Amino acid sequence: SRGIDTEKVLQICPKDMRADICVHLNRKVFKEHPAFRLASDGCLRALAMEF
Amino acid sequence: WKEATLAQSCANVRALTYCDLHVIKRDALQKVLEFYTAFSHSFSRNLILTY
Amino acid sequence: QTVHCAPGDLIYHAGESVDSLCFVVSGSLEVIQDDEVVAILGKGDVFGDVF
Amino acid sequence: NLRKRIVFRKISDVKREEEERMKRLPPDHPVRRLFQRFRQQKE
Amino acid sequence: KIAPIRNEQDKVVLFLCTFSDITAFKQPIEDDSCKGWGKFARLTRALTSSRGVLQQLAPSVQKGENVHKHSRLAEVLQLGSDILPQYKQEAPKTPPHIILHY
Amino acid sequence: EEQIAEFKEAFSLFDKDGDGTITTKELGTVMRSLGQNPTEAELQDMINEVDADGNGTIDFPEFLTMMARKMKDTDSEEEIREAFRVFDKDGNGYISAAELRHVMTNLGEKLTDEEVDEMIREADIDGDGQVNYEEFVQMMTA
Repeated sequence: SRGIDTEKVLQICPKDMRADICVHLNRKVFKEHPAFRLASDGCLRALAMEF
Repeated sequence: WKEATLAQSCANVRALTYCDLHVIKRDALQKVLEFYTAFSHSFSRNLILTY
Repeated sequence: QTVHCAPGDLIYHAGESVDSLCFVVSGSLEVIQDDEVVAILGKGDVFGDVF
Repeated sequence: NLRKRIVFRKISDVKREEEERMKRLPPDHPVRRLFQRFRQQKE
Repeated sequence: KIAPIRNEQDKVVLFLCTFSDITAFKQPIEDDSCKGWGKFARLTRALTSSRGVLQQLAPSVQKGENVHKHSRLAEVLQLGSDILPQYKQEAPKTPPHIILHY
Repeated sequence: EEQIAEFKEAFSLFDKDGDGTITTKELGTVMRSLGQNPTEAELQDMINEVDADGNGTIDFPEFLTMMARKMKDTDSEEEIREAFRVFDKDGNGYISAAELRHVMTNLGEKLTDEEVDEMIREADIDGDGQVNYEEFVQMMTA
């Protein structure tokens, strides 16, 4: 991890940047698992925020 | 979202190789799922647990 | 609360829960509905819902 | 008002619909059931 | 093919059964199908793994059944190499003629 | 209807001749490789029956008809596939508001624009303006 805090890096950026960064970080599950293939933008972001 | 109650774990889970996990708490998932009823109506049908 | 938005940044993505009245004080924003322009907001205008 | 949304049609869409109509069911039971269900819901 | 794997504590814990398809290369048997050739085509369509580079030289030759079984079993017999860890905390052993720098 | 697209690889693997159809030399090679030695006249009549043209060349529809006959898909799957085919005028597997209006007008059960929009959004799950296979079957299940 070196000298970086993921929580602090996430908190520095604004809300939309936070949402897109989290969506990218959880893309591995999101694109792969078939249960998420019918997800809208709002629910996808609201889940990526908590994952 | 179906049980709506907590249960004791009935078996141990142990790591074997360097793994990456994506955990989500029950409360946030339940809140998001109940907010997105249309999403839930397909999530419940499509998500089947391995164990 | 005062929020500075740079050009290109989204505020309310489609399907996200809306929970905040916001008054526009400078610059200008636009609303996109189904990849079309349906209204344009300028100075001294508020958009949200009647909570 | 964000909660309310407007309904509208596109000029290209209506032109394409008119063009298709210019070039213009007994076993359609599933869609007959769909239409009946939609009418019941709208009632 | 069945090959159980032992354990570091001198015991057998996990079984391992492998699978292979020889439908297109055996006696044709059908139960209920529209046509015999249709059933044959359906049976042959499931043997892509066998028809690939594993036995791709079969059409170029004749009487290749005497070696197709050996070719199929050669890959399966290699599972003893993966049975060496024996479901145990095996260390990352270094390749030969290499000395670790620590 | 889209599941049959995977048969192209199997057809290419079987047709080692590479002339666009199964050749007699290729059939002889494959029977010799499989080991069975049936009658040449038997294979000739079998290939003549299988091929619609019957001129010694095996075409894609010749195997396609047999595959369709032997598929024996579910009745519900067949019905929903037929519904999708008749509902999609372009045949691309996508349903739009224009297509919905067209089929409604053709059937005569015309509805208001607001009603059509509400029907579209009832089946719409991702909220961007598309009707999917899974969306429509989920609507129909209830």
